[PDB]
Formats: sequence, structure tokens, C-alpha cells
Amino acid sequence: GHMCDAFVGTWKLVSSENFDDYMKEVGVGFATRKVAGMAKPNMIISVNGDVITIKSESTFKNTEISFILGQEFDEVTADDRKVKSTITLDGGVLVHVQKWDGKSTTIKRKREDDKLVVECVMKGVTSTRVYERA
Ligand SMILES: O=C(O)C(F)(F)C(F)(F)C(F)(F)C(F)(F)C(F)(F)C(F)(F)C(F)(F)C(F)(F)C(F)(F)F
Repeated sequence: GHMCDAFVGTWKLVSSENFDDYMKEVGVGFATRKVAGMAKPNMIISVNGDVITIKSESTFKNTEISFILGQEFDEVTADDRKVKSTITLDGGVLVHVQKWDGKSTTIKRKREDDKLVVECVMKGVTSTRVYERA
């Protein structure tokens, strides 16, 4: 249960690039996009045996996903998509693919320097969000 040791802890947002464009490509509505952009999320990543939990906390929406690496699971995203999600550990990076409605998006959670970087890709649009330890 050590696969994820470099990710565990609490994290807070430093910077965001192209996040609104990413949500646009995903199909998120205007009001939800504006709420999401205003959020200052606190992210908690924790491990309990084989089960990893990623929690995002913000004033107006929390999400929590718990999963086993490599095991597909049902996720209801913050924008209310019902997706089939699989997260694997590849080259020290958590690679999260969401599949729904004939579409897919990939969320990579990686370490760079002392930061946790979240890279989200939808049809060639990439958002990069940088977190520092809380
Ligand atoms: O900052 C992070 O923790 C993050 F980068 F990991 C993340 F949270 F942004 C994400 F990757 F999970 C995400 F982009 F997919 C997302 F969950 F936010 C979303 F953009 F897909 C979303 F649309 F669901 C929304 F922004 F939360 C919504 F618009 F619904 F509020």
C-alpha cells in the first residue's frame, strides 16, 4: 500500500491554466463553470489498504472518490456526468480515465518539484492546475 506515498496529504490550489476551456470541451454549463472557477479547493489524498481516496473540498461543492488502482468504478462528477472511471499508477503518475456517452477525458495527477500538478485533457484542450501542500 505504498504505491501512492508521494501523493498522500492535503493540498491547496496555487494556479490554474485553461481550466474553463477544459470544462467547455467537456460540456459544463456556464454557471457551473463560473462556480468551479471561483473555488479555492483543498484536496485530501489518503490510502487505506488497497483503497485510495481523493477528496476535493470547496465552499460550494465537495467530491470524494475512493478506488482501487486498476479497478473500474462509477463516478458522478462535480458537473453531474455519470462516468466509468479507472485510475492506474504509471511511471509514478496517477492516470485517471473517465469514459461516458462515447467520450473520454484523462486526468493525470503528478508530482513536480514540491507540487501536485493536475493535468486534464479533453479533445486536445489541456488544463494545468498546480497545488502546494496545505
Ligand atoms: O483541481 C482538481 O482537483 C482537478 F483538477 F482534479 C479537478 F477537480 F479540476 C478535476 F480534474 F477533477 C476536474 F477538472 F475534472 C473537475 F472535477 F474539476 C471538473 F472540471 F471535471 C468538473 F467539471 F467536474 C468541475 F470543475 F469540478 C465542475 F465543473 F464540475 F465543478
